[PDB]
Amino acid sequence: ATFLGLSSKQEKALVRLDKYLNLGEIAVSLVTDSATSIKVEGRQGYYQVSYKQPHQLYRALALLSAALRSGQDEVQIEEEAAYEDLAYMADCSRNAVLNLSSAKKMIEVLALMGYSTFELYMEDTYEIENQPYFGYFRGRYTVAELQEIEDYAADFDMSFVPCIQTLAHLSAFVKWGIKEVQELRDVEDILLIGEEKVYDLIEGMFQTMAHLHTRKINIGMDEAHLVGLGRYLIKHGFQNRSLLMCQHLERVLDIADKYGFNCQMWSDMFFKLMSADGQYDRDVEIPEETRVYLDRLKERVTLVYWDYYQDSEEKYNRNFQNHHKISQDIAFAGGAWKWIGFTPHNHFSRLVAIEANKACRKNQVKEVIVTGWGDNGGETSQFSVLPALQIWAELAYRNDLKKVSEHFLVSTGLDFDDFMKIDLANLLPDLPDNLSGINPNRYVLYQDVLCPLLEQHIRPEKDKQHFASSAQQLGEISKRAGEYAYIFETQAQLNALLALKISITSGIQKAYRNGDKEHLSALAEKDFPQLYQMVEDFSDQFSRQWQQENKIFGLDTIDIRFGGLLKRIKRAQERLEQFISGQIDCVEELEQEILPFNDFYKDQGLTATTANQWHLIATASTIYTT
Amino acid sequence: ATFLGLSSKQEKALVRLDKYLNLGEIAVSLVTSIKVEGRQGYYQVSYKQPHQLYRALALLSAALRSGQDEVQIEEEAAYEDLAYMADCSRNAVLNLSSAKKMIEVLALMGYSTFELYMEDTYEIENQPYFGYFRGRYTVAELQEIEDYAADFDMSFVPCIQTLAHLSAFVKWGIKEVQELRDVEDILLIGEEKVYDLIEGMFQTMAHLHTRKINIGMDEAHLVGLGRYLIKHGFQNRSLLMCQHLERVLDIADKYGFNCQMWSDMFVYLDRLKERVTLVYWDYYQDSEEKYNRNFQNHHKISQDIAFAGGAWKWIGFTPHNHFSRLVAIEANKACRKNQVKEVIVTGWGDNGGETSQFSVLPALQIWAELAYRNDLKKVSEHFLVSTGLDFDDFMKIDLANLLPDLPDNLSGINPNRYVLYQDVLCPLLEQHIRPEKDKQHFASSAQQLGEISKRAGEYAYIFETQAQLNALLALKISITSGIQKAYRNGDKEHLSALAEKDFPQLYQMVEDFSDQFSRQWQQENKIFGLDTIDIRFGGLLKRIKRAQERLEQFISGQIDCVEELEQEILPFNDFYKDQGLTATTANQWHLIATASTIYTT
Repeated sequence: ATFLGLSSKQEKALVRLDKYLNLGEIAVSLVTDSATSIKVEGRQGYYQVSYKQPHQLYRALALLSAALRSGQDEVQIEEEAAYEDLAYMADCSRNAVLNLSSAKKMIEVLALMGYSTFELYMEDTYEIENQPYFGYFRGRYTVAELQEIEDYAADFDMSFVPCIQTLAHLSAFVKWGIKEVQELRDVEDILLIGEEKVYDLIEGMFQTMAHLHTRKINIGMDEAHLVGLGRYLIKHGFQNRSLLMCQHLERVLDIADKYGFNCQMWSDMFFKLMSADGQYDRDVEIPEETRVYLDRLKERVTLVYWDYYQDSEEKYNRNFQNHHKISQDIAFAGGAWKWIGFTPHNHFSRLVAIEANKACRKNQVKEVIVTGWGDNGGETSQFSVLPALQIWAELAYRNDLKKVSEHFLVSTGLDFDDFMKIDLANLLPDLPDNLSGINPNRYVLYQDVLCPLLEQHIRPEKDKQHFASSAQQLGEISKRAGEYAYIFETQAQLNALLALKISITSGIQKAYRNGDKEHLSALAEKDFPQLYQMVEDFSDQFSRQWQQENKIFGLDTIDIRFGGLLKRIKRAQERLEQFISGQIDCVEELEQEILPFNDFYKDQGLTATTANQWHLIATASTIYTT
Repeated sequence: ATFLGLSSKQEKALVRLDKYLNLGEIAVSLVTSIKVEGRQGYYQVSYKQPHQLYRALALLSAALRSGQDEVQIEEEAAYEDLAYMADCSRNAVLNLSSAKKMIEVLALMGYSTFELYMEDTYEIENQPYFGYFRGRYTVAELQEIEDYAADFDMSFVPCIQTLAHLSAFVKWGIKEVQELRDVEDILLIGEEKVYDLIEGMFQTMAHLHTRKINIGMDEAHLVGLGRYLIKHGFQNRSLLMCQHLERVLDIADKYGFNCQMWSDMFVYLDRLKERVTLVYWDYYQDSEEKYNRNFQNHHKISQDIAFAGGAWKWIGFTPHNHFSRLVAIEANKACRKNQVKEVIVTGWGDNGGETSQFSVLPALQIWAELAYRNDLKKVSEHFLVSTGLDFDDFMKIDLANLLPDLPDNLSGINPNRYVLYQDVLCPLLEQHIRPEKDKQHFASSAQQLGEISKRAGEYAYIFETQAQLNALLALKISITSGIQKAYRNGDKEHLSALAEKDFPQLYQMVEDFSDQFSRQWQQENKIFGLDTIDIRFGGLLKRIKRAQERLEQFISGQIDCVEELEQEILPFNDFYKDQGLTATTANQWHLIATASTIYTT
């Protein structure tokens, strides 16, 4: 293609995106018109493109590419985005730290989808002068690495916004038994409000980020549940904790002002500290003294309402109404579900996005942040939720999903419906589709064999057959997934592994109860070696995926988890062999009645459940406690 | 031997103890706490308390084995009750066979009382999640253990928890469990369903004969600050403790129990103190005067104060009888000076129960000698009766903690555990390891323990575990420190040699150690809880493999650097920085093994 009206900056960006766009022998004219977010119009080899915000050039060009690729000659496209800013936030604090090559790839894809902003969530995973323990052995980013990521986003006229922590969610830092670290603590994962050494630390954080061009930052402050109740209480006695939050907020904003920064924060603590049962989804009455303090501070910070779960527009609406009693400046954070094990939930992400979009439009939201959390070890691929990201982009620009396939093809090179099958290890038959967090991908994998804590939540025949069928389907998809084949290979192997693991685990329970030693012997001699090899092979494929996407640091926890499971499979074989041979008269583990693991979904009546903490899936014994 | 003046119960006990006592062709007649007097194959023995018959016979046995014919021994014991408490809540639940063996040994040393510490490890009617998959004791099992103690006229005292230290119960995501919670590991004071649970605890224990019990109540640091705070506002937490204690004491009275409690969380108190014995617990102080100051403070509020000392077996795989001796000598002085009636020697198992249940027999003999004689002059002679082997040999079980040049008065220094579990590529404890000095010590210790194991009879298995552990630590230091050095000087040839020769050897030694440990565990404990140690060992194995793979990719030119090895290694902690020490204390597996997140969300 040839172009009129490009800058040298835009030429350079187009060279990098040519591999996605492949525009052919056409002529494209960029015009100045800023009437709508995007316009594309033409026929017979001549097309005119215009954009409102500079970054919007790259979605406009993706739309042209997609129309032409679909076989259209006449093109007439006009879009008006509902949101001034649309961001993706990757988690870099849950053990997986995105490597530079992968950040750059993500940035390119986001540019084509239409996102204005790339964000990284960093609790302790950046360097601070004279803080050697902050990020120690975690793969913390150097200033030079943050600048390289920022600058690459800036080449596409995209913003960069660090998401850090200035109160809680600092467990990886506060664990160090060094007096200069321990003096910074209140309780659990929370820093000590009012301690000058804590404000020294926080100013260090801003000194690091001041080396960037960006002056927009998310300062955190979510989920500080016991704030004011630890060393704070021992030093100062019991205080008004809503006021305490405001005091700390104002200290942090004054530091931010010194370095020229404008701030956003997670909103949940205001609601939790002022509601009678301590919950977020609550209409709260605010004490006048707190009212007055907040009213002053809401001029100087943007509150972010985060919600990844509700299935209806009105449920979001109630929360926006609650928030608007405090401030007009409310941003929204939705969820691209990739924090429930090894397998994402793009389907569920789609369901809630449709409803959250409706609410955000009804409540005049200017900014939406799509979050990509990695809870409890970062086990899901960094690229697992591309479909959910295209979904939010389509909702933001068109208010519908009618073109999601057409456009996705340009962003990834593969079919949207194929890619959605990445979810299969969570899509059990008959599950009601409005229930969140149902993650058998993870808990079927990590549960023990001798003492299977999740067994009452498994339908042995029904679920096994689903996993086996899903393995088949993913094997064929990976053949046509191109640069993404590796992530589909990972899911194909996981599904095959889960099928065999159910077959063996459930077979043992049945055979032991019936006294069928012949069956137990068949399992021990043939099926156990097969399961063990399939686990080792899965560990190898997963390490492949991890090292493609992430820094090496953090892989160590997954090695511990997989190594433990392997040693437990060997134990199960050994115990059964001793029972079959008569060396022991019973297997006490197999004589225990298995109970429901939890009752979270008892009253929705279903068999599967949510279980998302490895150390609680893997054993009923103590493991981290004294 | 021939016995006169014994009850049928006592005759059955002598029959069971002949294998320890070996009294041979003599007559013993039952006529101060203990007296033995006779000569020429006839001896008279007497006791104050029935259980003291068994120590008296041990004293006679030792006198005879030393070559005496005429024997004249008198002892006056300083303490009315002397107890040993084994931990059954840290993953290792003592099995019935081992409980019986331990009771026999305790009887011969002079202990009046056997105790088991059970947070969630017993059954309660209609509480299916309480001890679920933990190896909880049935009522029948507890009755059998108590009964075996009663055969030697020893008491049984369960040590339970009625406030905190219930982490393994409260983790269950079930409405009927979660509604019992305040915060962290603490039950909700003031909740009727919590008092329903506590009454269930007493209904179980009332199936026993004993009516003495330790109700716990230690280390509830955030009590009143969780769900309690939301429901009630901010209250006087001293007063909350009193309120909870009164409810528990009322339940105990209904079933006829007398209570003890740990004293650490401490008009109201003054009426409650009449109804409960306070236990001052201290495992650490190196001078009599430090204990005395604490007794004095305790005497401000009550004169009914028991003392709990420590037999150090909660710092990994290897105990510290040497340190236990140093502190027992001083504690004994203070307990006598302060007129204490009851001493409990505690045998905790912090963070997984990795140390043998029989690891601290020397510490237990030491406390018995101090209680009966006020000195250690006969420790070896009496220990030989109790165990069949030499006291100085058994004390070498400590070796994986006795690094050269360590000051003897500093507690918890546990390189047995943290040299084992630290990573190879990312060795978090490396700055606390002296690579030649410590390595030589571990190698020498493995050889010493190999020889001792050959003459340890029925305890050989526990010395074999320690011999393998010490040998493993020597090699692991050689490789781990060798990798740091060779990566630094760019010596790929040396990295090749380690990868091809030393790494396979290290992996085999860990597998073999896991096998030996498992034999030990199954001899002593129920099967439940071994799973956590399989998880820890398996994780180490997988990290040894990763280290070999990463080095091989560097040696073969596949990767240009190994980022792990480029990180400056910092001190792990500063606990003993003021003492100028290189070694330290590190007693949490999950913090030793990785700098990554592993239990947090």
